[PDB]
Amino acid sequence: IQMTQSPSSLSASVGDRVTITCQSIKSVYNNRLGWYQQKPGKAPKLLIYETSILTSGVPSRFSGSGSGTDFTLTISSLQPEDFATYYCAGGFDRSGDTTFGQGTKVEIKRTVAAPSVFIFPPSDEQLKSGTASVVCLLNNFYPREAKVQWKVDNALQSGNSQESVTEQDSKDSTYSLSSTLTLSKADYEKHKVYACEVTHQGLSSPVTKSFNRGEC
Amino acid sequence: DIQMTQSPSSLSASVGDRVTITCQSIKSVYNNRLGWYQQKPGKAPKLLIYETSILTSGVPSRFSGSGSGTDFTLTISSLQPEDFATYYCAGGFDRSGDTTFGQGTKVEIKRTVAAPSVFIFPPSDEQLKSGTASVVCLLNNFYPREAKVQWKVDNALQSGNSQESVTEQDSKDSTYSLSSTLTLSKADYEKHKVYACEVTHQGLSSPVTKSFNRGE
Amino acid sequence: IVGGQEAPRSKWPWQVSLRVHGPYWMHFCGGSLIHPQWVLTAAHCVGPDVKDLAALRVQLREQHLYYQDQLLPVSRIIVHPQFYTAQIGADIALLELEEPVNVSSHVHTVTLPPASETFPPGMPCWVTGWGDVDNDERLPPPFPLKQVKVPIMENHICDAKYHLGAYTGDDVRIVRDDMLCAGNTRRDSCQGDSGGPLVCKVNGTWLQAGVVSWGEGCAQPNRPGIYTRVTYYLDWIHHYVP
Amino acid sequence: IVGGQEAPRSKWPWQVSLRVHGPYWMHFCGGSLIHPQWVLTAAHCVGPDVKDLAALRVQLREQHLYYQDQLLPVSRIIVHPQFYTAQIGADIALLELEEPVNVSSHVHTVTLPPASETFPPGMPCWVTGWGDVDNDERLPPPFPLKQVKVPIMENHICDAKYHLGAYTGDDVRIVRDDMLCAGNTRRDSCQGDSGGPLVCKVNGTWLQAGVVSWGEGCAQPNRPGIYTRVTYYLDWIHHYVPK
Amino acid sequence: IVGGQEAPRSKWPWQVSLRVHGPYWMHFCGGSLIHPQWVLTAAHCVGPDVKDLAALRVQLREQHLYYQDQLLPVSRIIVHPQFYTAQIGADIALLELEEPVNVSSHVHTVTLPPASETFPPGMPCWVTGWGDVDNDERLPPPFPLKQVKVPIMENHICDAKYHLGAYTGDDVRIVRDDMLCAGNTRRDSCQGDSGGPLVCKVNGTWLQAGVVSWGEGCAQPNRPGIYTRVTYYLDWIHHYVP
Amino acid sequence: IVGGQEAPRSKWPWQVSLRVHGPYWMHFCGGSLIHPQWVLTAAHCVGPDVKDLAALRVQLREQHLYYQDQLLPVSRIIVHPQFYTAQIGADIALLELEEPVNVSSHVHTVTLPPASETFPPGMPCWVTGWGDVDNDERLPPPFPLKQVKVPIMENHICDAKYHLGAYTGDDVRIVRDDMLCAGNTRRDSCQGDSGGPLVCKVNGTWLQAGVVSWGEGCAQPNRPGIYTRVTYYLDWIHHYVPKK
Amino acid sequence: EVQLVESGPGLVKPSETLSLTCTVSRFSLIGYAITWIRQPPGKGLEWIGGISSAATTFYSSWAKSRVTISVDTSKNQFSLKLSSVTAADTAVYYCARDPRGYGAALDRLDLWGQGTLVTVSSASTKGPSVFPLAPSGGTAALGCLVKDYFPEPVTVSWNSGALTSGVHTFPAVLQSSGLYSLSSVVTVPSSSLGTQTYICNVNHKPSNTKVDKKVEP
Amino acid sequence: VQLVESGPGLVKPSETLSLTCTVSRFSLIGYAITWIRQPPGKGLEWIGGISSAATTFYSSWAKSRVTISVDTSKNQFSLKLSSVTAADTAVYYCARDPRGYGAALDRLDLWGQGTLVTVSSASTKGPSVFPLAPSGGTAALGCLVKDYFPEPVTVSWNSGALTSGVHTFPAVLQSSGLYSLSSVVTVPSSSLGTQTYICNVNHKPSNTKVDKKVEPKSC
Ligand SMILES: *C[C@@](*)(O)[C@H](CCCNC(N)=[NH2+])NC(=O)CNC(=O)[C@@H](N)CCC(=O)O
Ligand SMILES: *C[C@@](*)(O)[C@H](CCCNC(N)=[NH2+])NC(=O)CNC(=O)[C@@H](N)CCC(=O)O
Ligand SMILES: *C[C@@](*)(O)[C@H](CCCNC(N)=[NH2+])NC(=O)CNC(=O)[C@@H](N)CCC(=O)O
Ligand SMILES: *C[C@@](*)(O)[C@H](CCCNC(N)=[NH2+])NC(=O)CNC(=O)[C@@H](N)CCC(=O)O
Ligand SMILES: [Ca+2]
Ligand SMILES: [Ca+2]
Ligand SMILES: [Ca+2]
Repeated sequence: IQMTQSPSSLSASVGDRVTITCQSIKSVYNNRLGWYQQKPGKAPKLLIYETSILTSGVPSRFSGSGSGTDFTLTISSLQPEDFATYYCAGGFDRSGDTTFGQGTKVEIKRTVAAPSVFIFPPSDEQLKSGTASVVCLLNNFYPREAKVQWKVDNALQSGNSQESVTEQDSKDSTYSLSSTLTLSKADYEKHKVYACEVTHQGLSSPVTKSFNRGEC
Repeated sequence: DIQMTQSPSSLSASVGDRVTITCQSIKSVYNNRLGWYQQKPGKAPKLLIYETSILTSGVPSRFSGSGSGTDFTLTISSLQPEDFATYYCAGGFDRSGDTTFGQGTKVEIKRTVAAPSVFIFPPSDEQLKSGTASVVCLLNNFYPREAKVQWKVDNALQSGNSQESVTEQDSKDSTYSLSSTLTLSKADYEKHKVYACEVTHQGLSSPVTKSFNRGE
Repeated sequence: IVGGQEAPRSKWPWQVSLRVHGPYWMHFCGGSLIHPQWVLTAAHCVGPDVKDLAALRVQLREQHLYYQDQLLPVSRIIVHPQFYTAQIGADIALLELEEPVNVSSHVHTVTLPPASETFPPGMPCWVTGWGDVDNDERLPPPFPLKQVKVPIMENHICDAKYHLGAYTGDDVRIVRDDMLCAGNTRRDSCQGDSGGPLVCKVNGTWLQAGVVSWGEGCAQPNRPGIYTRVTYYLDWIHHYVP
Repeated sequence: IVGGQEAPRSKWPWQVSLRVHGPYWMHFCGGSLIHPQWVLTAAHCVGPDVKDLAALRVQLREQHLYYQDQLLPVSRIIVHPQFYTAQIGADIALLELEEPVNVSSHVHTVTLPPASETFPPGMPCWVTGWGDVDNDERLPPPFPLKQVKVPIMENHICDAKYHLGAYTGDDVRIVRDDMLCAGNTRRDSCQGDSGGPLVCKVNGTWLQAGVVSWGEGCAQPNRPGIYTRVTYYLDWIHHYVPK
Repeated sequence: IVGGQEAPRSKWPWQVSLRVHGPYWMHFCGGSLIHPQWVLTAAHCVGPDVKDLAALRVQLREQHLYYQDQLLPVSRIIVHPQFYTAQIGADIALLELEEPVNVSSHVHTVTLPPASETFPPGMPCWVTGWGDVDNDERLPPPFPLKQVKVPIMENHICDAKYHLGAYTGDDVRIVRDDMLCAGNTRRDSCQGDSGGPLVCKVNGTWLQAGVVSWGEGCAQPNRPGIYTRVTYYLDWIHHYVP
Repeated sequence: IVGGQEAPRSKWPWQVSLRVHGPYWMHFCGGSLIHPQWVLTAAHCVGPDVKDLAALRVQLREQHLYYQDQLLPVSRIIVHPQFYTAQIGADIALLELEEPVNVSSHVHTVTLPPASETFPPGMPCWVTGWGDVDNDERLPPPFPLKQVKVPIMENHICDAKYHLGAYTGDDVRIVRDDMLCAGNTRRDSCQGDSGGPLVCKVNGTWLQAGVVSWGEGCAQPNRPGIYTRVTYYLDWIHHYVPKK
Repeated sequence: EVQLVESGPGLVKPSETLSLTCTVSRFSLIGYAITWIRQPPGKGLEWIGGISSAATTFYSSWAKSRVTISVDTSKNQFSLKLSSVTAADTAVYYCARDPRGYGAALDRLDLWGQGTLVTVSSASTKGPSVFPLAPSGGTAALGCLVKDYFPEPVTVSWNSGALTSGVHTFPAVLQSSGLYSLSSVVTVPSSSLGTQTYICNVNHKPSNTKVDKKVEP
Repeated sequence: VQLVESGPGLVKPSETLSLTCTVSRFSLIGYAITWIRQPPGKGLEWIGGISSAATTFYSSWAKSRVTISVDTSKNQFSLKLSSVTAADTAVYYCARDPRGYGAALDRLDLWGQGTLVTVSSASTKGPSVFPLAPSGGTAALGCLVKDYFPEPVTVSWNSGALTSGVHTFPAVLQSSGLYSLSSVVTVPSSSLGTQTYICNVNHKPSNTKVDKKVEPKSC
């Protein structure tokens, strides 16, 4: 690949002008440079083609500019729906020298929102099937960047928990994340307090959520 | 005259709920001459249904019209946040002037309780040059509309000095914003120091008080 | 109108023009004022498919189309229930106007005949309209209302003519009893004339004998123009029209 | 043909194209080889008016129109005596070819059904032709023969659909007993398909159930295509065509 | 006329409508009465090929086409010798009428400008005609004469616009010095408006600035209407017209 | 092609058909393969307005249109900068194909002439195409490639003919020096033939003399077919197309 | 793309006659009917009258005496004239089209105008005085107080249309003075203050006033 | 206009994944189809394409192990990728170049919906749904959608009726080689014990539909 997108990711407020640049060392063949918008769990969409031509139906806030080795996608007034991964793609010849750019993730900017930390003990049906799966829910927060730790009888656990993060909501622009510590029911049945410690930008002093074992 | 009755005069429903607005007349409608209008605040009414049941092109299938003679019904199978508006039926009984509108039905979205964001604004130095002064208390994005704002000038309760105005329910998050403006003479504004607005809402466990010290 | 001349300003005060929305309210059929609140036309003009009334207007007797227009709204379309196609029959319809017309010297109603009236050959009959001047030949601007004296032919004679140079069995009736024949190769009605009147002078009065329905081509050999026999549908007409 | 795809070279060997003189022998209707000396078509293609045979030729099963033409002369046109218009009924005709066709693998006859055959819904039926691809939309060059699987609808059901958004009284029959219904808004026959066959598989054999006749528009809501019920006219066909 | 409204009965008394024989004397171009015996039109209307004068008539200022027609015969067609095509230039012609017109309040001549007149942007200019209302869209019945106020654009500005979205070299002139530009995407002349006048008010008098000539489409982006610059051909006009 | 017959399968291997998207890739102009990566056509086919290449394909020599198509994509359109309209002149264009054609017995290039070549009357020339058979008369299906032997006329003679029954001054030139005349009332090219070749046999070799450009009507009295004189634009053609 | 436009004076003195015009841009309306509807503030829709396809006027129960509706085909306009106006006539005036060209219909008003506010008052037009609602770590609120103007309406934008999210222009309140006051607020991050410029664009069409005020902490 | 990718969702390693790009009620004669893939969480990668003139062009990698073809009679395009590894697990897309190029990427106007191809020795499995039981104002509750194969799983609440506050997290591959997820929802504490919560989990690859009824406990 010879298509350098800059930045790799950006965050902007609604109504802001957004500029994503696509640059190459070799010059583009015949204005052969297009821009794609990929919304999560969807096929990319062609927005701009042949450098500057806009696909019919695509809003006028999207424009393409440039020539040779330097190109730019512009979003004059960023809308909440515009969050996606934008990829440029170009051609240098007619026989195989075409690539995609690494992509740029565009994210909508909002105010800092502290998370709401929730600990969930393993359901009795899962314990009856021989597994202990602890869930530490984190809910509606900005930014995504948060730290979760799992303490079992005050002993800090390592590589036995698995986090998972949702995308950016077009309603409140926040995220949510699921830390899930898994162990056997036998390993469960030998410890009292199961604690989850959460550290965020909105958290002045961390929030610890904990429970004492069993179906008490 | 006016002889068409809509029932109810106003309703509140959650998103996805089936909504039924009935239009009744004593005289029978002329030639299926019964239409339904949707009026979003500060906009011209929109024709949704015409000739009892015919749907205007582009209007969502969630809107349907039914009935005959003297009894008619507008149905919203799955109420959406944007569906917030005043709905009016309108009919014809003859071809020479016997046509009226129904009294209208205000449809309001129900959603989870939301607490306001309280803000206070001291009178501008620009305004203090003239004889009048205005203190503004803002209550941002809450549910339901009901809320009470109290003015405490050096802890003393204020009466007949303030005026409040509510925004129409948001098309997207279904919340409200309220502004309470206290108006005082420059002479009385100088007589006091502690200016505060005490807000009592359903979404607040204890009343939120926002204040400022004069000459800061 | 195939053959014939431009009508005088005075003549045919009952003549109407049916209009369809578009770049302009274009003429597409004719009809007759039979009551200050009713128009008599052909069902094929407005059917068998249900039509949006927003797309239709009526224009009262004027010499030329579009120059002095005052388009009248229609409140109801009543197509004969037995109507599907012109050749099958029952090609008759009524239009109820939203407002009653103020009758005068230039604009007034046509008399319908008694049921006993047969309209035999020899009868002085005239057909009027703003339709095609010949096959696939439109009436050119300034669009004058045209008139033509047409000869009445008996149904069996006409039916026999319709079989000449046709594979249809002689025992198979083409010209039906609710139909009437008039015209020749020089004088006839054409496309755009439909709904329009076929009027005959009966003891000093003009009676609408027929409604322009169909025919094979326009003024074709052995193919006289076919009209809906008004006598056949009098009871239906008068169920709605006072 | 509205909807459907291009037919394989093998399929529909009975399919014929009716031609009319002009700057070229242009296609105007379809038909089916029902006997080595007879082609079955719709009467409206060749009537009710008497036609000069100098102006007509038959073209046997080929993949595309005009590319590999061998035009066959017609010696006689036999239009059903009861025919005047498609909506009235008896829209059936026979063409006697001046020379018999020597039947092969690519060119052979279609089987006519017994009188007892009803052709109820569920039946796998196909209609074929070189006519319009949509309303007022001609089949583009290279003019491939098209095929579409059409659903059979009962006459009373079809007749009820025909009355929806029509002033015609419910007691007034539109779909007559000599007619058959097939199609929907996605699959249908169109202008230029007329005279062409509607064939259904009945116990491992293709039988011609109908002849493309009429319909309001092409693949229109509540307007299925109307075909001539071949069973209705078997006695008439076999008065001319050897059993 | 693309954009603009129907002209009042009073306005544009010099406006003529050129006719061609057929099912009727149909409108095909406009022109202006510049003398009681002369009409000024576009050469492309009547050339470069020699035309039979039997096939041509002139119709003086009337509100609607074909209603109150009184067709005038033409005795001579004088096409500028330098004319071959509109884009090449010299798209100007004169028609000598067989009889002189009796000038009045509703029918009189247009003033031609002095050679010194430049017609710069800002000038209040109007173009009039019975031509197409939009691209491939005819003027519907009752055929009213239409008028539109068009903005004057400088030749180099206009020529630069004509090169936008075109392969033609920038050094290759499209808008020639015998041509004039007026119009935008909302206001313009169209097919059937050719020959007609582009008049501008200069010190309280209407002067014919241009003749409707050509353009790419009708009221298209970066394609203003091109008119023949009347000043350029004054000497030629006055060799024939008194 | 007005007059003339259907071309044999062998003849005119350089003949191309330009197509336009729609209900089918319809024929609208012709052209000639002058290089395995280049096609020579008339500018009016593809200009003066800028065209979307998505809407264009090239079809190599085949006997009939649409029956055995293999549509080739175009990568570049090069219209002569001096081109605005056919009557003005410079009605010449080049299409660069996205892929080079593998030349054969049925599909190969036409030879361009030397600059010194004048193409005087008498020469045995032929024009080929799938365009109109007469005025406002389309080539009927199965769309065979048509050929017609056309007589070459000198520019001044042709110019004089073009003035007969025209108001245009005799001193005003109609047939320009970058143009060539060929045809009569029985033999001629027509609408849809544009961009197609006018080839003449010069010392046992077929040279493309001209490119179908314009004319008043089709095979009209005193109106011969006007073609772009290929010699006039050789230097421009060879600025893009490899000499060999 | 089809538009109906109401035009006319926003302020009418009592006893006088309000004159409104309904115009139709880039579209003719020969076979159509135009009806006039009004809507008192906070109240519902009321029919005034209408003109048919055949230029026939139909007027409601009330009004018959004091209302006149007409057509100027040459201007592509419809008129409404309401004589001897009182504060009871203060409403939003709408013109709508019946595509059947009826004149006395109401059940199929497909196209509507934008609506025009007509205020019946002896009071004179007054331009507003715009004052800043100055901002106070995380979130910050800021606005504009549009005090003492007359009549309604006043339109408030921020950064000339550029700032739309978080903007709340409140409905106007009639004060003791008989003048309107209004506030337009906006929520922004506290981090963006001093780095970003916030200007409210107040527009009072009745007095031809446009004020642009920069809000500062 | 629609392009549709068809083919096996699960391919065992060393085997060959065969995909087809179909075209519904649209010509496609003068056009080109290119194949693109997108590894989970990664970006777009070009495989290769076929031109308007049936000419194949393949990327730097792939060349050796990839075959693209056309069946005009079927209106289909094929993709055949031999000797597959877990590195080939991606979402496969077919897109159209309206210029009919074959080796372009800059003007892929029409795209298919995408087809997930998972390269694994593992077999298909239904999920096991477990309740995340709630607990004075606002309460949180959810569902644990453990051990299944392959992707995807669709989670709704009260059969579509509850949409607000719902957060279904992205799936995670476990040591077992079996994916798992969760789905959380915030409700008022007042509504518990009066409102019955049901999470309706749907695994189309195994045809499984589980409705777990979330209720409160005691510790
Ligand atoms: C609907 C009405 O305008 C026409 C005119 C009737 C023709 N009159 C005479 N005298 N020939 N009615 C129809 O077109 C009804 N259908 C038919 O006439 C068809 N048989 C032929 C239609 C045609 O040739 O366009
Ligand atoms: C004669 C033949 O080409 C056509 C094909 C039958 C139409 N098929 C379906 N499924 N609709 N037959 C006709 O066109 C017979 N006449 C009619 O269909 C008329 N009712 C209207 C024709 C039209 O809408 O163009
Ligand atoms: C001769 C006259 O009717 C027309 C009208 C001039 C068009 N005016 C504007 N503003 N476009 N003149 C022509 O038709 C001369 N030929 C052309 O204009 C061609 N370039 C365009 C032909 C076309 O698109 O029909
Ligand atoms: C563009 C191309 O397909 C045609 C064909 C050339 C016509 N050949 C002969 N010998 N007449 N080129 C044009 O149509 C260029 N324009 C003209 O020739 C015009 N003067 C008239 C077009 C017409 O008569 O329709
Ligand atoms: Ca006809
Ligand atoms: Ca049709
Ligand atoms: Ca021509």
